[PDB]
Amino acid sequence: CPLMVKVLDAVRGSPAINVAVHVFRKAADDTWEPFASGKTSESGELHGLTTEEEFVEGIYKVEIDTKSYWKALGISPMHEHAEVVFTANDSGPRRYTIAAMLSPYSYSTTAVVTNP
Amino acid sequence: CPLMVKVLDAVRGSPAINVAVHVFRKAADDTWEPFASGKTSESGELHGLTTEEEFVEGIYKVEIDTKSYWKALGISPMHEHAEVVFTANDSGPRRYTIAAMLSPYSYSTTAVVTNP
Amino acid sequence: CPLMVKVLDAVRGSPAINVAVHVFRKAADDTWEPFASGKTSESGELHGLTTEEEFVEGIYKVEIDTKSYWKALGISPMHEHAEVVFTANDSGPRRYTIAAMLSPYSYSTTAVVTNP
Amino acid sequence: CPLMVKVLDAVRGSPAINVAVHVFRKAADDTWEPFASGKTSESGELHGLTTEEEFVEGIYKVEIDTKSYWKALGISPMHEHAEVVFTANDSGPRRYTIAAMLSPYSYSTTAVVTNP
Ligand SMILES: [Cl-]
Ligand SMILES: [Cl-]
Ligand SMILES: [Cl-]
Repeated sequence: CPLMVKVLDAVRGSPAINVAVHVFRKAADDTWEPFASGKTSESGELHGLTTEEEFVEGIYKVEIDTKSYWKALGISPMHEHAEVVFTANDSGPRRYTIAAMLSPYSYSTTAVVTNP
Repeated sequence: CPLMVKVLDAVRGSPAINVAVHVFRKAADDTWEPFASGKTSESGELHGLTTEEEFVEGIYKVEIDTKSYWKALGISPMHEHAEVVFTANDSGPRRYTIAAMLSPYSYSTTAVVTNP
Repeated sequence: CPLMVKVLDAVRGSPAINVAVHVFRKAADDTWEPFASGKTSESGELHGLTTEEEFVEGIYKVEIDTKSYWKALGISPMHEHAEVVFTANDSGPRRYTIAAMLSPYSYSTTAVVTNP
Repeated sequence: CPLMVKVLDAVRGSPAINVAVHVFRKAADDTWEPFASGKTSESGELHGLTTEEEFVEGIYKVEIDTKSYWKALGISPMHEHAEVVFTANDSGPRRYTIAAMLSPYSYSTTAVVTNP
């Protein structure tokens, strides 16, 4: 798992389950290329997005569909989505966890990078 | 003053000074239209971005150039920027403050909406 | 004004209004001695806790009664309070702003330190 | 485990390793009873603090010795230690992860609470 995304709900104190996540990589021409996507599990985790070979140095974007999440819980949110854009592997290979904590008016995101 | 941005550096314990901020509004196009921009002052605040007459209902994106801020201090941060996408004024006009807290591997962004 | 506290509610996108804040200073017997207290205003801000004369070097604790706040809004909170413990004035007098972002299962507290 | 603590470093974007963590439970004589302690692992995680049988309803404090952690990394921090205080098991038994992200001037803490 070179790349893992974790999503948490700060209103209920729970993993955010069945949240849609899209990942893109910036391509040579400044456009965003589709790279991976999925839905978070019961633990709020999305694994199996990429291989060590496919996950090269670059700029990556993680788009989180927060609005559908809230609406499915009966909340009409102010935040439309979250977009986290980061540089990877520029110092050589690392495992990355992109975590996001959601509220209807806020998010926080953290990156944890560890060396294999 | 309908839109303000306030930015704090949580690792150095200081306002984040001279940080570039861009604001976009979603067009019927579905395209992000440039709307306003400026730099944070010595207190980490950016006022005067827009006027009541220009800040109509819609979907807005605030992008804070955190990468340039950290690089100017010598630091290679994780993220290219901090951002928030929100719906504005859709139940009458409000004052919006976007509050951002920054570290090199994490950020939070919060929309604070008042009357007053 | 050497110590200020600013409190934001990240779930409702509002200042946290009428929240009790208590400040302690560690005494020479390692007990937390009561030092100052107040309630946040309509803007989420608490000014006037202490004077330059009374705010000497030491270790201080700021405790924000987040439990009573969430309870008043009909929200079950996790924490009894949000807190920061910091060393103050240990190399010259500074102005300290404690910035707290709140949600029912998450908080952040940041010491913002600035000069004369 | 009914209780896990995870500690992260926001400056380095890494788990915070060999961080001292003490857990207390508020007693009837409203003193803090020592309850458990340990040091975070290489993943920043501290497991095995308690058992289901011992982890009764109550008010708990998680104290994190952030000062010694920063000092070992050659930083003399303004933040002295974190004290995360919460009610546990008051809606019946749950599993708790208390996560904290550290800077020399700030911290952010989240609780994830799940029902097994
Ligand atoms: Cl981002
Ligand atoms: Cl904060
Ligand atoms: Cl606490």
